[PDB]
Amino acid sequence: SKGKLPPVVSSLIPFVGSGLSFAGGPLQYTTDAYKKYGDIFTMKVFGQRLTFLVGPDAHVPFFSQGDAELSQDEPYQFSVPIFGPNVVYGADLAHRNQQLKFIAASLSTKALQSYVPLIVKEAEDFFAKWDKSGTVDIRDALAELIILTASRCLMGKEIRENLFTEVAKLYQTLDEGLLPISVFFPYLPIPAHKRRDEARLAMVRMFKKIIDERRANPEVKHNDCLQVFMDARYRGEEQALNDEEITGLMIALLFAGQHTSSVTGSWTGLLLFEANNKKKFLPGVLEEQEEIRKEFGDELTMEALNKMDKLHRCVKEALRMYPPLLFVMRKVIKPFSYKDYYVPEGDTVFVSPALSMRVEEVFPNADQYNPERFVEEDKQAQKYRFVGFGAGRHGCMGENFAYLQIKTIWSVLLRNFDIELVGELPKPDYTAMVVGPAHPCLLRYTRKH
Amino acid sequence: KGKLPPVVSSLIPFVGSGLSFAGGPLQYTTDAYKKYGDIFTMKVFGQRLTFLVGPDAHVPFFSQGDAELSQDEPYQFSVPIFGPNVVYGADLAHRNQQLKFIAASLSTKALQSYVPLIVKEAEDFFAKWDKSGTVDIRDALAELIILTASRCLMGKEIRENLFTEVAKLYQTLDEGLLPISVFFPYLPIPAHKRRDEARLAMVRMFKKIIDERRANPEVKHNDCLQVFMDARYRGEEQALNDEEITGLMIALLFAGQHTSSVTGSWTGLLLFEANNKKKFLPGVLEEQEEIRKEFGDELTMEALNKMDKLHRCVKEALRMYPPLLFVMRKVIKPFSYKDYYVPEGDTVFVSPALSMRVEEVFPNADQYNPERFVEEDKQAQKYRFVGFGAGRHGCMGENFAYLQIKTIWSVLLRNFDIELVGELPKPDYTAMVVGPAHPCLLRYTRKHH
Ligand code: HEM
Ligand code: HEM
Ligand SMILES: [Cl-]
Ligand SMILES: [K+]
Ligand SMILES: [K+]
Repeated sequence: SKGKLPPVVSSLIPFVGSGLSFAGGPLQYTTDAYKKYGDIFTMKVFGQRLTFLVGPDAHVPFFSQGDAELSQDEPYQFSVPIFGPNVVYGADLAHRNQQLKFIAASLSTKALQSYVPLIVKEAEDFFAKWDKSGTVDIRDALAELIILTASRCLMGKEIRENLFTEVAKLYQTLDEGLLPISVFFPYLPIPAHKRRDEARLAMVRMFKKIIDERRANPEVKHNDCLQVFMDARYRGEEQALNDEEITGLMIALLFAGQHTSSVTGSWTGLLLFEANNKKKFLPGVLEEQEEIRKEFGDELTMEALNKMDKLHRCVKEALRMYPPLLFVMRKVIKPFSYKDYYVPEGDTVFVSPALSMRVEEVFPNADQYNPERFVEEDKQAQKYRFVGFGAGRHGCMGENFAYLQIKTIWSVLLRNFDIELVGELPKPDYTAMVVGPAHPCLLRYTRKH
Repeated sequence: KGKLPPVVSSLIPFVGSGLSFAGGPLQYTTDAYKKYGDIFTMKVFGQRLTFLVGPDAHVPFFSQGDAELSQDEPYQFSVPIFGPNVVYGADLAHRNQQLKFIAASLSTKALQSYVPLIVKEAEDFFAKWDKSGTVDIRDALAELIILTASRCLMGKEIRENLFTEVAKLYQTLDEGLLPISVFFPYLPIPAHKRRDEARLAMVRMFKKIIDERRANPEVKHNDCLQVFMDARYRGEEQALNDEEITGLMIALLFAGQHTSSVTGSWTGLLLFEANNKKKFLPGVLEEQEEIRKEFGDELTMEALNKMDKLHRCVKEALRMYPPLLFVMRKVIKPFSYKDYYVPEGDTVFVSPALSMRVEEVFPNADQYNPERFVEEDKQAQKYRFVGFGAGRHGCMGENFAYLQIKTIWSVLLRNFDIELVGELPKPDYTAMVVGPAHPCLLRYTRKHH
């Protein structure tokens, strides 16, 4: 008599946990919860339980288990239309695990040995272009260098040299496709998603061409991830990876490595040149650069980079204080116990590298910049204290690439310019999934004789 | 089979205001409209979101009142922006009175006094421009609209002495409105917090001005602040306190700034697109010639009120690109619409965007045709055009917005030849108010003979 209900279009209940990456940086809030309730606690949002694990002990059930006990599928569902069909989190475990091993081959110690001269030259040529003096937003600059370097190392000479502007524009459109809504409704047909999908298709076409040329000229042999991906084969399967899968592995490596590396490289300098940090730590860093030039010569090689321990510790301490990924997460498949507690099937568990690395019993004076704290850590064997790169079975495969990229950046900058922080240390910017220093992150450079 | 860790918080927020940050799901909603008709429901986390499309279905939305349809839940995000006991943070008794105060500040009478101030600001602003150049019209109109509002809303003292400081505080409040802020307005993240501190500082700024004006009560001030200082609640001798007065000003900045500047930007971006220019510019310029013939050169209220063809150019930008994609209400009392029933607890939506592309209302709705409004304005059926809403909570600033925007374009059209650089921009859906995506470039040349 009153009437019937209108038609219901759909009834959606998305996974809420991925939303924490777009919550505006609730570190103080979650830290207050940790100080009051201890190292394991739960928030419920829309009835979904989100269970946080803070510090090295609580880290264990998160990093020590594997794919049978903890799932990455829901947390990374956002990435499926970004990387493409049947790539990584859009692949079944059988195929995904193989793809992760192809990626591991491309980022192996051996692969890095061949990339380092390319990374070094891309850096030297980049900073050559700079005037006798000036100012720079390093977050913007390093983002430019790091996409340049990755086009060379990952995508190969043909793209880097001919099609760089084209490929950086495509990557940029993909990236602009990842919005807060995107982690709930990855297939929502909004304009930024439509533009993401077009860009992915355009990247597959660009790589089809290169792959096809290299197939038709198989004598040649090439120094890059693309080559590794063209030579990969799944167990029991005659065929190479198709064009969509190879391109998808490349987009995955850019999403994993571009903003993470550029922001950490940005914080490393922003923190080192802040006036009081600079007085205490810049002397050791410059001195080390002098001793290394003495022992290994002036050219920058893998061997010299591997001994820049003080520089290494400046990067690492930037990462400890300002980790680019505030949360990592998993859906609980098999319940577990931690101290007197049970964590049920269906919870989403979290580790915050930001929270866990401000724990005062782990890292004394957690809020002070002290790169030399790592001298003592190097003696420690307790697992999961430093977790900026994650850990265990899905720990960062790019960690050594990132350290080489960042140390190469700051070795070339330190050798060629004298540097000062304009203004106060930036604050973090919580606008995107990857957290970086707020614009402006201005530095002053003058060339040094 | 065990003990659950501490649950520190369980929350089920209102999901409806999330639509404003969903990246512009116009085609999604349009497709639903086409499949299911003029009333349909989407459920998200079990919350029913019911959409009403076109003039018949708009009737329940715009004709009902506060006992039937509530603004409270939808606008709860605004309470810590505007401050305690202001607008959507006040009870109805006081809220209705505050809207009556706002209405007094925006009446024909008050606008007569504002028009010479608006005109002076625009004329001076564009008088600073070079002989020729390019400009981002969105950035430029945003700057002029905030200057102008500082003078008309806030008074000569603030405009002439404290412009920079108030604009910064306003910018900080704007930066505190994030997607997460519409679900959790009191979440203690750094942007909320900076927001809270900026609001307090604006109250301190206004306390000084209000105290000085009260100490010199014989000085006449023409601005919204004087209207709010003279306001009284029925049965209370005491004036509005300083937080309330500041709150009303902040609400008027949030209501009026981005809406007016994006609509001002689209007005020219559309009019000067090559094809639209060929067709509609000659009549617009012809009109400006006749107005100068009849009224001379002064931009008076009366002359602006005769600019019908320009008025229609604004109205048509607004029709095609409305700055608020959705308006919404929580259903307090169930209602019938034709054969349907809408239950208590639904959130009802009207999209100005979707409704003004309804082809039986607006033929060739995708085409720019300002002169459609010669026939449309003769239509008697209610709620065909809803860019400024309608009914009880319909836009109070409409006439101010049209005065501001027509003043802008009267100054620009008389002094410059203008062209669109490149393609018409696409809408940018990254903020609650939608505008043309940057770059929004116009090339200008000063007129000569
Ligand atoms: C400072 C820079 C970087 C940081 C802070 C960082 C951080 C992380 C973190 C926290 C994870 C853990 C994800 C999880 O458990 O769910 C991870 C995984 C990964 N990272 Fe990075 N990363 C960085 C640079 C890079 C670079 C440069 C690359 C590639 C070129 C890369 C490739 C990967 C890959 C492939 C994984 C997945 C590992 C697996 O599932 O087996 N990362 N990274
Ligand atoms: C082109 C410019 C503008 C557009 C398109 C616009 C549109 C709208 C819309 C759609 C609403 C309805 C909100 C709802 O349904 O709940 C609204 C409300 C309002 N607008 Fe505007 N507006 C504009 C400019 C302004 C300006 C310049 C001011 C003030 C200076 C203003 C003040 C208001 C106020 C106070 C309300 C709330 C009215 C009430 O609750 O009674 N608007 N506007
Ligand atoms: Cl969807
Ligand atoms: K365990
Ligand atoms: K200019």
